[PDB]
Amino acid sequence: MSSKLNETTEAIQRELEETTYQFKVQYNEQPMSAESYLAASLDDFKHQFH
Amino acid sequence: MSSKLNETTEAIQRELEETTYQFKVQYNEQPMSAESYLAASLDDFKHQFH
Amino acid sequence: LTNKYYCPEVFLDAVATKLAQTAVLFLNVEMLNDFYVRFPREVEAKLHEH
Repeated sequence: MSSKLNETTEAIQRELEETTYQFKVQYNEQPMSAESYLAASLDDFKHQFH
Repeated sequence: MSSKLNETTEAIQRELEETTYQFKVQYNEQPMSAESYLAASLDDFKHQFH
Repeated sequence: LTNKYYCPEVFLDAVATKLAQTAVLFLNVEMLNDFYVRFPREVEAKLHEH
């Protein structure tokens, strides 16, 4: 485990970078949460209803 | 106390009638809470922002 | 324009209009749009916690 530990640490830092890169190119880093989506769709609907 | 108990119980029933009746005519017996007003003016504010 | 160095004012104003126009494109997408999506959310939480 410990021997693999450092090479694993480096690969992990990389896959964290690439995960960031697609989070940048396809989503523009827009953070999302379940309660947020729910709050906004609710409000678009309550606008509609207004 | 036991003697006055009667006229005081009548008069209490009277002042509960009058308040109740005012609650029917001035507020239609409409349920209200602080939160409800706050929610409703909040949504108005949201429509304007929109 | 070939004597730019003799006329600093018209050159610097040229630079200022250009920078202003392409910075307005990035600004509109990034800051403005993010404000339109994140403002309702923060209103609702902040009014709750108050």
